[PDB]
Amino acid sequence: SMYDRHLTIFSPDGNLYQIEYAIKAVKNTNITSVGVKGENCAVIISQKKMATQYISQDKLLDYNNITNIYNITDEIGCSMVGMPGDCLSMVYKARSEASEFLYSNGYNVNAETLCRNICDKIQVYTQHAYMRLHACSGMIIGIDENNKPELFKFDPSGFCAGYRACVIGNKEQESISVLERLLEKRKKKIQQETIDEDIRNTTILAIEALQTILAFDLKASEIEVAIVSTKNRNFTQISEKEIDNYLTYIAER
Amino acid sequence: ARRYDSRTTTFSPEGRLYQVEYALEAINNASITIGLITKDGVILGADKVFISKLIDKANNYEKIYKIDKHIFCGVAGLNADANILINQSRLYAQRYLYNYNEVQPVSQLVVQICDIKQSYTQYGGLRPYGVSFLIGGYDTKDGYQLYHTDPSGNYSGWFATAIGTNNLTASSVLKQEWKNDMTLEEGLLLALKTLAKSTDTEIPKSEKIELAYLTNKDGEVYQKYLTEKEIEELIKLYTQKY
Amino acid sequence: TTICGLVCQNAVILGADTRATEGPIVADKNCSKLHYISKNIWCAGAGVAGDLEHTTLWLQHNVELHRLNTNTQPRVSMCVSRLTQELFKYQGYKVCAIVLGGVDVNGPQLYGIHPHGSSCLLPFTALGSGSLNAMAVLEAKYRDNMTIEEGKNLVCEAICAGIFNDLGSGGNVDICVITKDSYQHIRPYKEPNMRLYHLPHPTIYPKGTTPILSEKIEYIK
Amino acid sequence: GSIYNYNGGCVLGMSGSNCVAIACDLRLGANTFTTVSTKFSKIFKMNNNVYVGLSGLATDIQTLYEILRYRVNLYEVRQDAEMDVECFANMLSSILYSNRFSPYFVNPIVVGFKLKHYKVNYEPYLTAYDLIGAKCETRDFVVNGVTSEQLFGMCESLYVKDQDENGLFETISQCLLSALDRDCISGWGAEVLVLTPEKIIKKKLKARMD
Amino acid sequence: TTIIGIIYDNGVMLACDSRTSSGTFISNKCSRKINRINENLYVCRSGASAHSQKIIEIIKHYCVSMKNENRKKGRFHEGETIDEEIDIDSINYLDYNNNNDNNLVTKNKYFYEDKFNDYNPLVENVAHITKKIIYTNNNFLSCALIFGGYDKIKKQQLYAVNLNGSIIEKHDFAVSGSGSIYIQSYLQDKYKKFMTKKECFNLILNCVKYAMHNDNSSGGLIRIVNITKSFVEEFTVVNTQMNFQY
Amino acid sequence: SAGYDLSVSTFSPDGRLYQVEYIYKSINNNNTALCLECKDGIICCCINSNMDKNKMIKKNSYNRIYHVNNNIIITYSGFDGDARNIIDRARSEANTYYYNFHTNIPLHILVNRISLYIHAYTLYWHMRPFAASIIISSFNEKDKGDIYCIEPNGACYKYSGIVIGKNKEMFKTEIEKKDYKDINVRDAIEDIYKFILTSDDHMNKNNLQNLVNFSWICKESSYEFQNIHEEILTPALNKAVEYIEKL
Amino acid sequence: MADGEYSFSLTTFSPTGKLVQIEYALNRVSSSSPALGIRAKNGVIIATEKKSPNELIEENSIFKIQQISEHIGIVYAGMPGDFRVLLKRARKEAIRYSLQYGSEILVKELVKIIASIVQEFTQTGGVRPFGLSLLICGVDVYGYHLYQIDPSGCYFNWMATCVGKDYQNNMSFLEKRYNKDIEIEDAIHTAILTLKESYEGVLNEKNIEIGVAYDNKPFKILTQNEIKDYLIE
Ligand SMILES: O=C(NC1CCCC1)[C@@H]1CCCCOc2cccc(c2)C[C@H](N2CCCC2=O)C(=O)N[C@@H](CCN2CCOCC2)C(=O)N1
Repeated sequence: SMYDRHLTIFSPDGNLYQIEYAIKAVKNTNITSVGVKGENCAVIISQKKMATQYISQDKLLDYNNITNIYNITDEIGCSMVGMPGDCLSMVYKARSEASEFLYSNGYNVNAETLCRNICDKIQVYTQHAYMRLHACSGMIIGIDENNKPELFKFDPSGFCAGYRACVIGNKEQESISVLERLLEKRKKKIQQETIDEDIRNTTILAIEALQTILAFDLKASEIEVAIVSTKNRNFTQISEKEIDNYLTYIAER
Repeated sequence: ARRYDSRTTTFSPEGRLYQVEYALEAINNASITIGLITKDGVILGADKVFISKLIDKANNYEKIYKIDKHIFCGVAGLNADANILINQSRLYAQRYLYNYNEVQPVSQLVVQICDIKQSYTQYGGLRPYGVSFLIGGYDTKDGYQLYHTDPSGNYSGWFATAIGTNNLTASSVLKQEWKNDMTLEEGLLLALKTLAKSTDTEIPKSEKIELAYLTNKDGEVYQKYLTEKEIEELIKLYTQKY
Repeated sequence: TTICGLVCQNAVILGADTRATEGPIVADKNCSKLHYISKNIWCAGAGVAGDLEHTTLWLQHNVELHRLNTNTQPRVSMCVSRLTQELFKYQGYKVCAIVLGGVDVNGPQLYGIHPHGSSCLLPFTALGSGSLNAMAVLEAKYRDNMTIEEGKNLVCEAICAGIFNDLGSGGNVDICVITKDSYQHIRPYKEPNMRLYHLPHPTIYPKGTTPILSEKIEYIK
Repeated sequence: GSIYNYNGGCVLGMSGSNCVAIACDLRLGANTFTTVSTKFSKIFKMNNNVYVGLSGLATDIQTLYEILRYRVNLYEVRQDAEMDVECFANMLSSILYSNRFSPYFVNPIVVGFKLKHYKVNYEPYLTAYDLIGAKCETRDFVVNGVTSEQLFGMCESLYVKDQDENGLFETISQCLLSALDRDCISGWGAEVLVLTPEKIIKKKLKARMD
Repeated sequence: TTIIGIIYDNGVMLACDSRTSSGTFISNKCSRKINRINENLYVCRSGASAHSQKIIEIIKHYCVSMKNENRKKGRFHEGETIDEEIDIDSINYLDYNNNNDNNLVTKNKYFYEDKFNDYNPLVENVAHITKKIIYTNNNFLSCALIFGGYDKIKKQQLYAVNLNGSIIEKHDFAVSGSGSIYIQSYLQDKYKKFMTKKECFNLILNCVKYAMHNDNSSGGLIRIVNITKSFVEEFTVVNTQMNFQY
Repeated sequence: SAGYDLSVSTFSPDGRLYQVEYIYKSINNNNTALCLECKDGIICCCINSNMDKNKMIKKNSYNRIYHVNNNIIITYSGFDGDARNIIDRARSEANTYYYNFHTNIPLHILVNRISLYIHAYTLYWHMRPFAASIIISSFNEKDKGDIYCIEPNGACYKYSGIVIGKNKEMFKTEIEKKDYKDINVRDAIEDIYKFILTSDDHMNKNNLQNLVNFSWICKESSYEFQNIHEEILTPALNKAVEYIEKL
Repeated sequence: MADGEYSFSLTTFSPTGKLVQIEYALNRVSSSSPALGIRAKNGVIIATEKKSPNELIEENSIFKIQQISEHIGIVYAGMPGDFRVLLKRARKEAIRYSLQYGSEILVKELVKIIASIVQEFTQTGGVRPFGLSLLICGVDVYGYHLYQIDPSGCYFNWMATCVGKDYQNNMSFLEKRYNKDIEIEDAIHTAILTLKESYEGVLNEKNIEIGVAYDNKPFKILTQNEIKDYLIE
């Protein structure tokens, strides 16, 4: 019919164009996030940038409040890219899902299951016509019950998967090429790492990847970096000073 | 959101219900289903739609279904809608048995399922069921019975009838050949004849035929779903007799 | 009833008698009181028989559902949370006193769950009408870091104390050993009770001794 | 307690070799001492391999039998096969428990054959229930009803393993009759059904009528 | 059951016996009546075991929700830079038990992850949501709780949630359970403001010991939790017997 | 457009939600509201210049500045009814927070809850989205000022000074010249009157008194909500007016 | 929304009698990565193509072959979120049956229940049909079964079948070399060969998932190494 691109119903070729348009809406925000997995840790790096939306960035804006990284629980955090209302909504949905899991089962949900439950929530928006799609794509990290890091990514279509490294942003084929090169370069070394060495290398890889993707010099004040490891399983950001030190090391090499 | 409503349960300028007409077109586009009453029981026959030689053709009847011990139906139309309504009618028969401690008369069961269909045509904003039923059975009140239902919730009793594609040819064959006191064998041979002539051929093929009948013998009502072997035997008898 | 469990080296061991009573009458002489929740989680049940059967079945099936949906090894803590919440919801009217044991990422664990919904993590415990006798034996003889054979012997001795000192207990001794990699359900493990006296010949009534009024034969298929 | 004395009645199941038997008294009591019927069977055929004996409150007996017949008929029409006796036993347990707090005042037994399809082997199957669905799987005998203690004594004393159909009939009939003769509120006839994979034999015993 | 809380100069100490009984029978010899709600927030349980356990589980869930909602967006503290240990082994030494069980962990200490108290729920908030839960169902629920914790606003605090769902804040000490009635005046006479860690520990231990001596419903062992601004310390005392010269 | 702008629950093929943009246009056409952080407080001002031709309105009767717990300022630009709805929800959330926890709802949690409430009206095909943007702000000695602005799309951002509604760009240009974190609220009053005289061409020195709402939370008011007294607004108005008429 | 006047069918009849939304869901399936199942003498195999978009993705994180219960497995061709929802529902129905009757759910009963659930979404108001097809394989007392479920809610009983991309050509390839008296190893080889003939390029242990149920054993998803051995020849 004339409205097959208005609702979540199949078009003649089998597509649900509303899902495609929600994904494009995510892409329109011009926000880039990168998650990278180590051997005993995981990192997420995002721009501390307001999503390109109707309103613009004022010089009286408090730039410290601008963020795309959230804690879901003490041990699980995420990056939510897309429409800020939808991103906040998904953050709250994920927090409530994690809390309900904990109460029902007496132990904390791991990142994989939380991602899958979130995507089961999103599928309902994809099938019921009266609800708008949440223009939001996310990355979720945590340390699973075997002390292994997890990196999972969901998008508006309700599809999720685990990754060695991932990028949400405008470009993702070339981001994938950059990340694959960085990962193989890191993997070709045979010397064993310490926990601290592994965390340092993972964070440097995340920063250098975001930089090689965005194609300009990252300033420590305009990006955010969050980590989870077996040394510190809490999902914690790192200071602007440590980000700056990582950047000075990256530049001088 | 009203702009997306297709208004299924709304009269047309000629007092017609378009969704029901289209459901009837779909039923008319389904494979032939026939039924006829002998003095030995009700016969239901159907042509199977070919999909692949890899379908499992053992104990897999997809157009004739048991509703109760004394009731069984043939389907013409959308098979999933039919599955829904068949589940409902099995429930209805068992509910009647629970409430009254006796098996449900056939006409009451047909009325209940047809009420479901009519309700979908009158209330709500959903599309109707795209299925026609040939319901046959036995009960002490009315003996052997055979009924035909359509998406509008209509029904009517028949001594012989056909639904689905090319029902005109099969109905004419039945009108010419059906008699008031036939034996089970004669009924089965006539069912094979009308199935063969509606499918545009002369000798029918066992692979494409579903045949079942329902007899009240010695006081027990018993349903027989003929296998490919029994149908092959009957096909040989038919090719002898014609 | 006498059920008991203890923790030993990298294993949990459960034990139970097999009597079910309907008043002062023994209704079932060989009822099973050890219930499979998952490959690494078992439980023993005392209280109302129907409540135990249906609560443990519900728990087992929900645990399997959870395992399938998460693809992770079931946790004993999850069983504790689910069971205690259910029992609390029924304010003790679901009479289920359960010894729950299993092995997971947090090692071997054992819980004593009570019908009102309380739980307690313990190295050993006993529940049921015979729990006082079994607890006497366990308190006398329990030790940390017992071997599995020693734990099996102690569990059997405790269940036997319950069997021989409590009228509500009896029958055989059933045991399950739950480790990280598998379980071992032994049923029966002890068989300490059998019929002593038998008549020298079993009474066989001659054919036709019972008078009948009518008879009808009805063949099948 | 006294609710079960209102009507009276009892049921008994026993197995032999490739045979199984189910028996019941035929009385319908009222007010614990008035006999109003002498043809009130407690035995019900679910399918050819599954029988249920329902003792207790007659209204609940009839109601539960109707529920079970509804469920079995739906299951078997949907599946296009006879319900296995163990599935039926578990289903009966679940139905009884679903009324855990306002239960049906019934004391069921299930008797039948567990089919082990290779040829087919017919293994006798016996189960006794309480009113909230607790189950007792057994190989020799099952009892239920207000006459339970007498039936338990008779069975413990007289049951003989691996009896043929005639020996099974004599044993179960003697157990039932002796037990009934000591009960004020049960008796007034006995029906005995002896099951084999090939045939069912239904007998009415010349029993006491006081 | 005996549960006690005492505020001292640098923290708040929570102590408890460990006996759970059903009548005269001791169903659990060593229960755990002092439960962590948050890294710096503990509750001492009294009353019916099922009631207090299920209440505390609900409250832990609520506390996780509150804590994660308290998290502000951004980075903070880009510069902000953030006592005599109890001789527990000597408290727990007994002549007739010396190396009889060498492997015995009687102490534990951990540091707060939320160093600046940026997101940890206020003690008062958690205590009040608990009071709300108990009061809404005070026709059925019978359990008395003591909350102890440290937050950056009011520092170390004690809140008594009494039976029927009332809440009172205590600034010196709080006592609950059938055993505390016996040590009421002992504690009143021996308590002083701004006690040291050592004085508070000795006092709370002696209070529990006297209560266990006098109350049959109390017994087992003694669990003591000490909550400071930076760390939490937990001790187990197994030397509970009381020796009278007379 | 192209048929994709009739519902708030249909994304356009370029990924945009047009009903939300139309609401933004409505808000930008509506009256002006601003909040400004100063050294010892925050100052909020609403310019009701759309009502300049409404001569019979009771003097100073239309006020767009409300408060939540006597210590949080909440104002808006957009539909009055929708804003009242959102303010009722804000107060309801504050009541619920106090009931649950016995402490006042923190500003940032309240902002998140309000933004989620607003965002929920952009999700369904049968609900009109709110046509209003909200300013929510507080101030206390230790934390200084916190100013949040919530958009109709449900996005909340934090500012040191914010202007919504009509002529907001010129007001922002005037506001950004001086660092008000080192100026006192009283001194900021005259600056704000000057900005109003310049930016809003519908406002003159005759209707400045009856068309402007002023409130603050500052040290002078014990960090609790208060409408600025006319005995403070009068000298500032006169000074701004004479200074402007000079040039 | 989900109630009131706003609950009307989105799938309706066309003049010719067709329900075009079901046809469009079918097209969506026919554009998806191929899946197939084979019923052998003493087991049933379901196999699928799992082509990793990038070297970054974790293959184990995506399994197109899932277990519903012991002895029952499922694979799909089509939209993965729909599959997740239906798989959760199938597990729920399996345990509901297991709680009522104690034993494991019979494959036919599960298939009928799931087909009815699928059918509801072609008639109930305010929703689209599911955009996928399912293959359900299993073993019970009544033998080995391989069932397909279509977006419309119709179900078919198969000796062997393929869904998804160019499934007509795959079907011809599979029907050229299927007999009812094959063995488990021959069936696995045939499934792999069919997928090879469909897949464009070179297959490997990472491009395919396989699940088996044979010789009255619990359903099992072949690991990478087992598939590698099957691919050595
Ligand atoms: O041994 C038992 N538990 C162990 C055995 C295994 C698991 C642990 C208890 C021991 C005593 C508990 C009785 O408190 C009840 C409270 C409420 C309801 C009922 C009982 C129900 C019912 N009542 C109550 C009186 C009339 C009647 O019938 C009844 O007594 N059930 C008997 C088992 C019944 N039979 C089922 C099939 O055959 C085996 C036994 C029963 O639960 N016993």
